[PDB]
Amino acid sequence: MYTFVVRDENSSVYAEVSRLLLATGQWKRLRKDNPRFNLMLGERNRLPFGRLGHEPGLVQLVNYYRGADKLCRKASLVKLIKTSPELSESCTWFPESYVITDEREVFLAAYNRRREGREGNVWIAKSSAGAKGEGILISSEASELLDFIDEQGQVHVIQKYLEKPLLLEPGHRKFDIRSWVLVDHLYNIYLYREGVLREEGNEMFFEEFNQYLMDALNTTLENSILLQIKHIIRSCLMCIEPAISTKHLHYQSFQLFGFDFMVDEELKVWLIEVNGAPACAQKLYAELCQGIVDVAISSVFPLATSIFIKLHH
Amino acid sequence: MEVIELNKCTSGQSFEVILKPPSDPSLEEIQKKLEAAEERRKYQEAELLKHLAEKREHEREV
Amino acid sequence: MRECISIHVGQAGVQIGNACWELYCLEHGIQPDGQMPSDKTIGGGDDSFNTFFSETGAGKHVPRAVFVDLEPTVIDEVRTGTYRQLFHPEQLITGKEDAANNYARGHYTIGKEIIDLVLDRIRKLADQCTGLQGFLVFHSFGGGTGSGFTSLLMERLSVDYGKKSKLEFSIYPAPQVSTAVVEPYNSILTTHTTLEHSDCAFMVDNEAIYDICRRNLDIERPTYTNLNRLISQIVSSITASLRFDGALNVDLTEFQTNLVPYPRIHFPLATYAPVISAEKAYHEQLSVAEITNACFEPANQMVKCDPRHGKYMACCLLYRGDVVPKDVNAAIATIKTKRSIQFVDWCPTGFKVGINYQPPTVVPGGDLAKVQRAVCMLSNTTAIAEAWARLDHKFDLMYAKRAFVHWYVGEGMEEGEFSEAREDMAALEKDYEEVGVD
Amino acid sequence: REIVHIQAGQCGNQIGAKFWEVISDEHGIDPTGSYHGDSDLQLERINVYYNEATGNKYVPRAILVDLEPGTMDSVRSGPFGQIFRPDNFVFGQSGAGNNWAKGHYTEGAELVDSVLDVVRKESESCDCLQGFQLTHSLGGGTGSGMGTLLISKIREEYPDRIMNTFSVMPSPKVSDTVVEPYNATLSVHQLVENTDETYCIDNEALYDICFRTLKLTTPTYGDLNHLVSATMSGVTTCLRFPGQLNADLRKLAVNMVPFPRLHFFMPGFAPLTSQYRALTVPELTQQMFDSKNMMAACDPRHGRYLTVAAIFRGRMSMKEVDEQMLNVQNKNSSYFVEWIPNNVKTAVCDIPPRGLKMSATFIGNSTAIQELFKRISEQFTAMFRRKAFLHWYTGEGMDEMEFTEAESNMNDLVSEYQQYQDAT
Ligand SMILES: O=C(Cc1ccc(-c2ccc(OCCN3CCN(C(=O)CC4CC4)CC3)cc2)cn1)NCc1ccccc1
Ligand SMILES: Nc1nc2c(ncn2[C@@H]2O[C@H](COP(=O)(O)OP(=O)(O)OP(=O)(O)O)[C@@H](O)[C@H]2O)c(=O)[nH]1
Ligand SMILES: Nc1nc2c(ncn2[C@@H]2O[C@H](COP(=O)(O)OP(=O)(O)O)[C@@H](O)[C@H]2O)c(=O)[nH]1
Ligand SMILES: [Ca+2]
Ligand SMILES: [Ca+2]
Ligand SMILES: [Ca+2]
Ligand SMILES: [Ca+2]
Ligand SMILES: [Mg+2]
Ligand SMILES: [Mg+2]
Ligand SMILES: [Mg+2]
Repeated sequence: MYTFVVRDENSSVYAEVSRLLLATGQWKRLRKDNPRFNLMLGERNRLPFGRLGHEPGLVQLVNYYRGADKLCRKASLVKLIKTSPELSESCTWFPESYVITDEREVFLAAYNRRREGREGNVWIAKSSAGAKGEGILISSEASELLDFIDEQGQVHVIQKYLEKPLLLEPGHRKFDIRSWVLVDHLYNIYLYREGVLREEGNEMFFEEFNQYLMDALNTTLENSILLQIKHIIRSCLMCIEPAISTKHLHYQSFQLFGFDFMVDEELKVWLIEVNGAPACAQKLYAELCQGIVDVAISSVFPLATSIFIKLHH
Repeated sequence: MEVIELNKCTSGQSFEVILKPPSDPSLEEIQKKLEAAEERRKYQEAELLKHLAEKREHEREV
Repeated sequence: MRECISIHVGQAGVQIGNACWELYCLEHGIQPDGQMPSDKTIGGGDDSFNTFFSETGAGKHVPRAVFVDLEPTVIDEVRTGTYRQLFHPEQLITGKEDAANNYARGHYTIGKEIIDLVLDRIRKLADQCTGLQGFLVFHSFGGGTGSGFTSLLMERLSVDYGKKSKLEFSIYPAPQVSTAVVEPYNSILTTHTTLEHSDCAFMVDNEAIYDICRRNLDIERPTYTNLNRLISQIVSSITASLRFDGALNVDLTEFQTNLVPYPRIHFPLATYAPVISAEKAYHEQLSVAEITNACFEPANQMVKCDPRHGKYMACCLLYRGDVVPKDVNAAIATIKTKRSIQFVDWCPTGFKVGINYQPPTVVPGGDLAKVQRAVCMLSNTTAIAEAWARLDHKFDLMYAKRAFVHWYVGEGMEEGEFSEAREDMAALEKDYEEVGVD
Repeated sequence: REIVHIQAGQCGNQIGAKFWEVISDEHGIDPTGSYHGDSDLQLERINVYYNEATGNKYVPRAILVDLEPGTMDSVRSGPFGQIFRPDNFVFGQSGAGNNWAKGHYTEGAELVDSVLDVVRKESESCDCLQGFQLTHSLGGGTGSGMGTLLISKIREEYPDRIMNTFSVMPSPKVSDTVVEPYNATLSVHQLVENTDETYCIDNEALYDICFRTLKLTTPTYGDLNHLVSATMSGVTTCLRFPGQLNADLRKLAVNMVPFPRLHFFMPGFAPLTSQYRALTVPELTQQMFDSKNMMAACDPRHGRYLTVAAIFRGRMSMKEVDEQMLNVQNKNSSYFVEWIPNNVKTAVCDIPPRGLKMSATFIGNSTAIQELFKRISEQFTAMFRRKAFLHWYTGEGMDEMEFTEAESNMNDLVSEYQQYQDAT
């Protein structure tokens, strides 16, 4: 049968994955450092990608894409969106962002321009090292931000704040959407058909959001939002495929991604960020993890409907 | 993307293509270490043979 | 004409040299008896092919080669083989018992008592050289001879020939193909003690060659002959500039100049295409664009790594066969528009290109088919450091328990050498990292 | 690369005679020393164990040693009696009385120089000797004591040559005398100091195999020696036949022994014989790693494999072999240490043994070999705590101190194995 290792005890998603793998009766969990494995549920920092695929007679799969941090870190994401021709110099779905190769002058120029226009200047300062709540600093005065920017250790990025977001009006509520995307070894892009809006736990599933759109705005989740969401997912993942694809490599990669979007009042979807090690909604761990096993793992190590929208390309 | 320094000849040709510009120990010490390794070997062997000599002393004693 | 001396050390070195000189003779039209009918230069000549062969008064073309092993069956096969009379006895130097996969045995214990003879036999060849460029050293990282004695010979060739380039052709150890388990030790030790004496080293991972032979020659059980003939295909494509008319890499110094800006990082990744089975009934012959593109698939690299994660320092494309510059340039444009090729900010983002019109020569009855064009790409990319990492890791796993160390200490070595060499390897690893990532 | 063979004592000589019978058959040499085989693969590596004699007869490079003439009378009379060089029968007349002291200190010392003379005259005619192999038991007096003394002397004279042994461990289930744990305990210490590799052949395992598996209700020493000779042929296969790797005794030992004292191997063989069914590669590998196929009476799952070598023999698909090996490992990978990367190696010999179309020989350096030494130790202590039977040894000049030292060194050896069984 197949063997696998778990080098990240903190992964709830892959904790469930390993549990179910063991329950199938055809998978053997080795010790963290055993090299004779078929699958690695690897760590999040310095995953030894260089030591994979050199094990005689073992097909080795791992749950991470080398180079995917270019998309999962806001500084890197901004650089990729600005530079890569695949994404426009200013594509219509990413906020005006500046990482402070240093663009202090350019963000100062545009912020003076919006200063004199007198009709939009709310920005946001954040870093890829925000401590699960700490680090964010929204400010109408960007002098405040820049001053403290330099009064901070690591690099920061300044995005244009969503002044006029969509509001779940039975409460005048701001929200963001989380979508889960699996990329398998073939680089098929599978979108998880169930997202969440961040009611119990401040969590609203898609059926309720869809019914709300139908009743209030006479629209549907699909048409108003999900087409844009699929477009952005496809754009982002197709942009970096040449850099990260393991199609002709000695080891293979799959990865779960968490895409954070928010929606303005005109029902236009914006990309907030991409998270490479996402958590999951409590009620859907059982379904999503089973889908991961079916599509990303058993696809490579076969045994003896779909919960996924295949974002073809 | 410019081609550069092209040299040809009856048995081939060579050139360069540019797509963007930019932005010892002495013998004495070898010897005086090989010999140190050899003397370490000799010490190990001497201790071995002296251990054997001890056992032969013991055999005669028995 | 600027002569070069080839030194094959150990079993891997000797057998790969057998392959290389067979291929060289076929390419230059030299028969197993040393006669070169096309050489109208009876008794001498300044021809480029004379860089690797000397000429006798009777029209014999004798390699400027030295074969050395600590046990003689490997070289006995040479002495009794097809090219037995290609060589003359003094070039074939052998001992009685070998280093038993022990770096200490080959470097210290037995090496000390054959080194003077080997260097004398080498000087006897250097004396036949109006001007000597240096040496091409072939050896394995894994064997006791190919590591220990090779490092000794390099250390003291630096002393005796201090103004002369030394290039390495090193076989990187692969568990699938090997009989040993202690090769991380020998590789780390020999690399540490030889690094300051090797100007440019071309590593070949037995894993990569094995899988290449399996996939593209359709050979489930490749022999050392298969891997060695492929290795000489690469080696010949590398040394053709020295053995043939041209303007690129005509000097052993030029290899460093074009590929090694940093002396410590002198391990260029080699990629080669196409490799096509001779059992293929008919094959759709591949274009300049298809082979140049193949030069960027890791499945064709002599070491399995990902150049995408890492930066280039230099690149040479060496074509043999029906190739013209404009096709090469077209292909380069296409590939740049579709592949991740990032150079360091302080090296031109360009390619040095060389072309021999003579198509690749392949051994009759071998497993490689004739092709009207082939290419070998030599790229100094930091991604090759992966191969170091792997090896280092293996080292760390065994040395943490001092497993097998007593075999080395028993021959005079100290654990201090183990740890000194490993720290040199750590320094080299983050030297690659510093040049490599942001 | 010449090897010198030495067989000492009753068990040693009997097992050595069987080994020479087997490999002489494999190499095509008849009892007269004349070659009558049908392939040059039989001869390319024949100088390893045979000298070329006048008329190009082949004579084993074997020295036969005993302190009494009985077993060597039988050997010189047996199937291949007349092939051994007459000068190489070196015997005394008294015996050793199953007493380690008599073989090592009194009766043996009177003859060890005579034996070393023949050892020397065989070594001089060696182009390049790679080492020695000894066959002997540890439970008697001649094999046990005198062979360890010979090993010490050989190390003195040939300090830089490989010394390997096929050593038969005593077991109560098949026992000649009660003092066997004493002799064994004293011999093992010697081996720990003075052998590069010792293949531990446990008569307990041989008896259990001949009874439970071959279904032989009353096994004789011949039935166990059949298995022992099969294993000995398997172990030495890579040196005796030309298709194989290029490794002398020293290289194989270098790659199989990670620590000097822990060089006691568990032999194994498959299939077990005493049939016509073509045995498959998967079955060969499974049986080969099965404890019921192993010559040391230890459970490999109670320990961990430091290194493993397997020699398959016969016409088979190396792809299938190497898939099945990778199966048996990657499957049960908790019994291989993770600090010795790629510690399992496999050779395939295109020539099979006789009677069997496919065979596999298993050489495993496992920390489970403890279980043998603790067994012996227990027996040792069970008597030594009452000084029982010590008068047999004190009467030949030995002191209790020596028994205490031998007990301590082996309890240390057990402890060393425990240390490398817990390491991670
Ligand atoms: O040690 C003994 C008994 C003994 C111990 C160990 C070993 C051993 C066996 C296999 C091995 O690896 C072999 C694997 N490779 C084989 C080639 N491969 C290729 O792919 C060829 C390549 C593509 C072209 C696959 C890999 C290493 C060691 C062998 N034998 N000694 C005998 C003795 C004992 C006691 C007294 C006297 C004598
Ligand atoms: N490609 C290739 N590799 C070889 C060949 N022979 C040996 N090797 C490699 O070399 C390693 C062991 O070193 P060897 O070449 O066998 O022996 P050595 O370097 O001469 O050292 P000694 O055995 O003591 O003489 C193994 O890991 C093999 O992978 C060969 O003919 N071709
Ligand atoms: N495998 C095997 N073991 C034997 C044989 N004969 C004796 N033994 C074992 O070895 C011990 C006796 O050793 P012996 O051969 O007499 O050697 P000596 O006593 O030194 O001459 C006993 O404890 C037996 O278990 C034999 O023919 N085959
Ligand atoms: Ca000429
Ligand atoms: Ca130098
Ligand atoms: Ca007497
Ligand atoms: Ca004498
Ligand atoms: Mg994110
Ligand atoms: Mg060798
Ligand atoms: Mg007896």
